[PDB]
Amino acid sequence: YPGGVALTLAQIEAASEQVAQDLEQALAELEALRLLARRDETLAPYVAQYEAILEAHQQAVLEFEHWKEQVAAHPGDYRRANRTLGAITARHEALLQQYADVAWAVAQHVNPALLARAYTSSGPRFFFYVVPPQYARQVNEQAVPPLQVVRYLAAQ
Amino acid sequence: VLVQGGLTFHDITELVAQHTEKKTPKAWWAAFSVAFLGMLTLVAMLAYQVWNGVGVWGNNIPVGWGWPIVNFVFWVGIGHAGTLISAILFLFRQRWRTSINRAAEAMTIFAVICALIFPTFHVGRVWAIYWTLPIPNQMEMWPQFKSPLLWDVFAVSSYFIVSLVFWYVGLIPDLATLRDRAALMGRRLRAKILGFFALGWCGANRHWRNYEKVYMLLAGLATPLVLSVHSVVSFDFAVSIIPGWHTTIFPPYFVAGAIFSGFAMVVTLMVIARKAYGLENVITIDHLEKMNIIMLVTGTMVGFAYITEFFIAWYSGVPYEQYAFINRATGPYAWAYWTMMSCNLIFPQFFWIKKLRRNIPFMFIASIVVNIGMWFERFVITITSLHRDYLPSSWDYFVPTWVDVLTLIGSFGLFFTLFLLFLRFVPMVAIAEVKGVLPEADPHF
Amino acid sequence: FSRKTNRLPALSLAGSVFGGVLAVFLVWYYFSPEFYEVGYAPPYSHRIHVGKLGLDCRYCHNWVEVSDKANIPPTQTCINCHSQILTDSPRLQAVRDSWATDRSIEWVKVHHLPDYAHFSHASHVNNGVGCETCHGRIDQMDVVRLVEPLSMGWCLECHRQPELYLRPQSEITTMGYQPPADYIERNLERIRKEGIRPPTNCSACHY
Amino acid sequence: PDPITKIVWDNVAILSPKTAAALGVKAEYHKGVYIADVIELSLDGRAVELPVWVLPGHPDDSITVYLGYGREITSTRPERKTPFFDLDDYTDIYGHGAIATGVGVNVAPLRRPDNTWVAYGAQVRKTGRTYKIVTTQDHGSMVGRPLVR
Amino acid sequence: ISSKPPVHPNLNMDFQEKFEAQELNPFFADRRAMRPPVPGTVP
Ligand code: HEC
Ligand code: HEC
Ligand code: HEC
Ligand code: HEC
Ligand code: HEC
Repeated sequence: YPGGVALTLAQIEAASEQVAQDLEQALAELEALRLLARRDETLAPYVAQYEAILEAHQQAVLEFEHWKEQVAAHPGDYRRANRTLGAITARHEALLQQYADVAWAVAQHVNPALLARAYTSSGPRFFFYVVPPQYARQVNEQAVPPLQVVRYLAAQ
Repeated sequence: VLVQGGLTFHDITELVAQHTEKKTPKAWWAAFSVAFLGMLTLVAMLAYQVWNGVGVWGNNIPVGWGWPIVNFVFWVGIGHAGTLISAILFLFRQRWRTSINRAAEAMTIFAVICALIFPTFHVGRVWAIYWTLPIPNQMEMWPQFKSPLLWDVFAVSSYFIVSLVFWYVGLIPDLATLRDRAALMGRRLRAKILGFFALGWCGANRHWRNYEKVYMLLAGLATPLVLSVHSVVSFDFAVSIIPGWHTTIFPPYFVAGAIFSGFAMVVTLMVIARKAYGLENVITIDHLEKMNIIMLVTGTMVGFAYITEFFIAWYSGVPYEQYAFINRATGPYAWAYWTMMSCNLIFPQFFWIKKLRRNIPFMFIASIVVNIGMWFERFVITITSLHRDYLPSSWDYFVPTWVDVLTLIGSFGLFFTLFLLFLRFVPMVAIAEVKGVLPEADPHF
Repeated sequence: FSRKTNRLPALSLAGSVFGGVLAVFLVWYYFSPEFYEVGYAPPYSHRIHVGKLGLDCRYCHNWVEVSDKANIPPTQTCINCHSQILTDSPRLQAVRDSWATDRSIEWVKVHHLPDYAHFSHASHVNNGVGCETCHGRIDQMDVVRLVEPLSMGWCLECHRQPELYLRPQSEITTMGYQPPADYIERNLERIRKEGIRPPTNCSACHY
Repeated sequence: PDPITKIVWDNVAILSPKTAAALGVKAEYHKGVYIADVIELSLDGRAVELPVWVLPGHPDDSITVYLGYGREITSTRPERKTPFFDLDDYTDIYGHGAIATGVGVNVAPLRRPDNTWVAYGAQVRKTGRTYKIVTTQDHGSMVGRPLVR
Repeated sequence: ISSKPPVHPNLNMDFQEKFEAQELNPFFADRRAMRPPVPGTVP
């Protein structure tokens, strides 16, 4: 338990700022999606399919303050920062991942192809004798956008 | 007056000494044979068990438990009787318990021994039960304190202790008396050296006052524990979602069951501890008379709950809890509940006739029958609503195996085996307070 | 009775106090009954294949980057080089015969945590954990000490306090690795980015 | 378990209560284990018996005797006795022999091979050896409960 | 240090009755769990 809680309090802040910058991006995309696919799809559940995440993402912001303030209030318990940080990044990467799964379907209808830039798209585990996932994570990371997914569809 | 005996302060010591003076009983040699044989049957089937597996008991999965934990509630519900007449009767200070008290925490502590074996053994993995304890173990693991099966452990691992330490402290003047006799008249000169449990006793002012407030303390500090021990062992049932359990009146109820079970055995011991090896002058029959009230209290308090059960089925029950008690009366266990409730209600409401039926031989034939319903009370309440609970798919009768019964029997075996063992060594009667309370110990003479 | 049992509370108290002292300063529960240097069928001597032959670990412990429960090599690996490098020793005639037969090499193992608590190297290695931490510094090890217990209470200290251990994944299999200064803050920036989120639960390995 | 009736480890004969109450057999249980009567059906002098179970679905004068379950098997492995102190018979399902022995009665040889699913002429004889028959469900027919709706 | 296989008291579930890959199999000619595949097979 190296040096207390105050060390981790810098990186937990560095996560919440990524969320705050994504309030802009998600709500910005929520404008753009209404602009891009006005009538090119069902859009009646499928637009709200993107909004339903948004009320959760904003709800976690007020929480991420409450999560964090319960840590910075008393820096004498190491077994809350690793957990609050493990919760944030999961509650963060989830919402990043949930935005994507709803956003890849956008291309799936506008384009007849959900693109080959969709995911790592590696394969099953027995397809490691040919393709270790190491290759794949350097494909996915260096090709796939987290939330530049629909702005990418402004190029289409 | 509450004891009928032409005694003085000395007359008890010569008599209880004669009950612990020399070692040559014959009925002992029969009891230690049949009882230890009962204990042999117990372990003959209890290690036969663990080398093989749980299912030799008659337990299906819906009714996972069967007779073992039923007997745990029995062999602890039977035991609260002994500790509470040590505690309660000092809280109300009825100055009446003295004739029987010291023989009772025995009747509790050995019940707790043959009780605690069941939670250690109706499990399938006995060896991995120390994990249940909150030791900082070989990893970063610890038990789950939302589990009444754990509360049971701390409770019984405290209730074996507090009832003991309150009994051991209860019997200090005995060891003083026996340590005092071992020199001048007794077994050997080397019984004195065995009686160091006196712990430098002299009966002094400086610490006898402390003994009183401690006996007060443990009275007002073991009763709040007794009302939590059996309540824990009821919480394990009623905390559940089962309709026949989730009814909230059960913890007071099972406690009253522990009353109506425990005194229903103490009388079985006192009758047979009154005929051959008896104390006519100290175990006054008027004592058993005023004893069966607090039984007959729970002869009706137990009965009122059956009404509530049988009522709430008609008042605002779930459509399952509606069925849960129709099962109890009408269904497979009609042999149990119709007769059980009637057994536990007829005989108490047939008990008070001739001024509480002071007659001694009726006590034995009744105190059994009052208790047999208790083993049904916990075989009914637990199991009769543990099958036929929220599915028809989980409908299965409970066929008890021939090994279920030899464990029940063996519980009587080890109980009598070890209850008799120390009882022949320690003195039966609480001789310290007997000659100190009702006789002329009062300074008004 | 006896006059000097004033000394008797001492042996009652002290010997009871020593009951605690002898209990807790004696435990060594997963440090005494773990570590051992077993006698193999042939002695591999990781010393030589690593310490003065300069092989990294992915050669013959293949499928540690991609699999779970990475494999001890087959006999075939020795036949890459010990078909025609030595051809002399009275130490591995089991090996040459084994390639010339079908009875595989009778390998004992270590670190055998039970098979009700599964494990995956690739889940760790790809996410930056090294063999120095867990399997010990093997580069000078004629036979395996298993210097770490590989029990839960130690298995879990990393999943609660990971950033004291994890490697940057650049040349992870380097036994002579001193980490840098400002190690920790250089690491947490990866858990913020890489998003590893170690497991604390029952679901991970015990199933 | 068969889907009709959660039956295991025995061939059976399923039929109506109206034939059962007109034949004289039952699926009585006083222990939640379904003790069962028998039939001793007899075709052309090739009779065998089997447990009768009852179902409220089947029609008059008809029984669906399932096949298999009467297939004698000859074991190479030992019966694997252990001391009476140890349980093996209840656990060692592969012990007393291989599996297919005595699990039920063989029924295929009885029929007539003309339209060789059906058959007539079973001079039923309600006889003894009324032994167990086991299920998982053990019951049925929820009392108007919210479980399928 | 403790050169023998160390004391593990509860051996109930260490060495499961089933056997994973690369584990002893006391049945076959070649004591081995893999039982390699016949030629011609295809994933
Ligand atoms: C590089 C960093 C690593 C190498 C090279 C190896 N390990 Fe691991 N390892 C660990 C355990 C608990 C086991 C036992 C597996 C089981 O019992 O199921 C293993 C296994 C191996 C083996 C083979 C031995 C076997 O078959 O059991 C090899 C060759 C091996 N490991 C090499 C534990 C850990 C661990 C801590 C988390 C780490 C980081 C690694 N192992 C990583 C490496
Ligand atoms: C082949 C040329 C090897 C090289 C290079 C390395 N290892 Fe090794 N390893 C090898 C074998 C055949 C064995 C079996 C052990 C025996 O009884 O001889 C091992 C053993 C290990 C182990 C212990 C596994 C076990 O037996 O339970 C570990 C953790 C291990 N090897 C790791 C390891 C690392 C990290 C290496 C490079 C740094 C390495 N090995 C080299 C084969 C070969
Ligand atoms: C080529 C890359 C090698 C592979 C693959 C393996 N080994 Fe090796 N081994 C190699 C050399 C060049 C040497 C000799 C170095 C020296 O110090 O003399 C060795 C040595 C051994 C020995 C020692 C032989 C003895 O002293 O009697 C053993 C037991 C040995 N090697 C075993 C071994 C095994 C079992 C291997 C596969 C699992 C293996 N080696 C791989 C070179 C190479
Ligand atoms: C560092 C010192 C570690 C030790 C020791 C152990 N683990 Fe680990 N583990 C570690 C990290 C950094 C991670 C997360 C990587 C990520 O990107 O998520 C993990 C993860 C696991 C998992 C993940 C779940 C899965 O994929 O199935 C498992 C099952 C796991 N670790 C198991 C495990 C066991 C059984 C260990 C000791 C016996 C163990 N880990 C030690 C880092 C470290
Ligand atoms: C790895 C990812 C684990 C996690 C998370 C947890 N456990 Fe653990 N446990 C693990 C191992 C590898 C071992 C073996 C230690 C040994 O004694 O050799 C254990 C041990 C246990 C045990 C003891 C088993 C024994 O044989 O003594 C228990 C009861 C246990 N673990 C429980 C447990 C629980 C309840 C956890 C979370 C809910 C848990 N473990 C986390 C691996 C891992």
